[PDB]
Amino acid sequence: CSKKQEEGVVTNLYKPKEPYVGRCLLNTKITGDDAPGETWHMVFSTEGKIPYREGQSIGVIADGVDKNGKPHKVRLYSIASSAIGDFGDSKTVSLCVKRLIYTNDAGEIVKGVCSNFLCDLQPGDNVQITGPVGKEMLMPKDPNATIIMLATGTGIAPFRSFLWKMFFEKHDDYKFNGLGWLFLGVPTSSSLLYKEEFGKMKERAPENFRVDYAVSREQTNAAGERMYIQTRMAEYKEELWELLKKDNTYVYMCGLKGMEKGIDDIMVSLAEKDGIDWFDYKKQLKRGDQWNVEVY
Amino acid sequence: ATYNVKLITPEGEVELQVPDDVYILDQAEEDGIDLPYSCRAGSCSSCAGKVVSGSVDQCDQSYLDDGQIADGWVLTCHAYPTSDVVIETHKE
Ligand SMILES: Cc1cc2nc3c(=O)[nH]c(=O)nc-3n(C[C@H](O)[C@H](O)[C@H](O)COP(=O)(O)OP(=O)(O)OC[C@H]3O[C@@H](n4cnc5c(N)ncnc54)[C@H](O)[C@@H]3O)c2cc1C
Ligand code: FES
Repeated sequence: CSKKQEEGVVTNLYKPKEPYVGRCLLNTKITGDDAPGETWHMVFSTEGKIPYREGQSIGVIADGVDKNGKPHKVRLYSIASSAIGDFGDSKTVSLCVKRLIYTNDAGEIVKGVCSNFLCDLQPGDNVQITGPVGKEMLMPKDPNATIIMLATGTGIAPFRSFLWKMFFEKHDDYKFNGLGWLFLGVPTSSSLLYKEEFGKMKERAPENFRVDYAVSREQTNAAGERMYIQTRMAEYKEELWELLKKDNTYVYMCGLKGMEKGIDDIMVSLAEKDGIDWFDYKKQLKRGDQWNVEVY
Repeated sequence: ATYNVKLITPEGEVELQVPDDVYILDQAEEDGIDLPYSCRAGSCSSCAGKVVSGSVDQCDQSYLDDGQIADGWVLTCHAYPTSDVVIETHKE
């Protein structure tokens, strides 16, 4: 019996063999001009033909062909908007896309194929979309849940999704009355994502929502340690650990893989303080839908 | 992980070992026991049983109200065991 949403969830209405063709409605850079790398927020039309749910992804199939003449493989992007969507009419889907550009060992500049196609979209352009995809990051059934959201970079996306539904929307069948606790880790302030929206959420539910930023290149603690997501977490170390002992606490983790390890190590020494092996406790939390990871 | 569910049918009394994540009907089916069922979706009466002792997780079924749930009505197609359980089957 899932402790996560299941009623009204659909997957794979569309597959790479025959994508849905939507339209770019808007596409906006949301990071500052001095960030290490651009992140863009973009909204596509779906004529309501893709009724996704908070937590899910869609695939994009970028135009053109690879080096061997085959069409490009789907790349997945976590849905950044709530089920009803940025326009609130249930006919749009939004993404939060990091433009991948990197220099390889040979000295060449390489452009990530789907991320640059997405980030290049003009309003009016056609996008080939598939999905919805995934059950793993669905929201808890429990409306009074403690939802702890651990994000790095574009891993804010499904949580932007959760939090829109929890705090910006009225729904007859869902009134969130738990604690939403968001941690978001980026390397610079200009890398921060949706700060203003979370600001608004903190304002209207101060008792139900918390947000903590961890900006590794601009923040330290007084021990001189850089503020990665795990080092921000360390400051609420026992509070979080208490919360984890509860029936109604669900942890979700989204973003770059390798965010994972730093967090485990904080948990490891929390666990040992109790005689407990963290990994036993973890896999056991997973079995109760309480530690949900989607990193990439 | 696994519980003993005793199934009291109009033909007597059977014992099953049901995993905590397999629906009771489904185990029943696996072990050759014929229980009535129709929607198999937790929104009709067809597989109605009654819990005589023990407890079930009925995973947000649609048919039974709180009153009835409180009375010990179970939808045997949509119920997981949360303990050792004795159910009376065939109960429309
Ligand atoms: C479930 C899921 C959800 C996701 N959600 C999001 C999201 O919300 N936002 C988002 O921006 N992305 C997300 N991604 C990642 C996304 O799917 C793509 O993998 C990413 O955008 C890169 O795709 P690309 O086609 O632009 O790069 P590609 O053309 O596929 O090239 C990537 C390849 O280049 C090499 N490479 C990749 N990254 C680097 C690097 N940093 N440095 C050096 N070499 C590298 C690797 O070999 C890699 O396989 C998600 C992925 C998954 C699986
Ligand atoms: S068969 Fe209809 S609810 Fe079990």
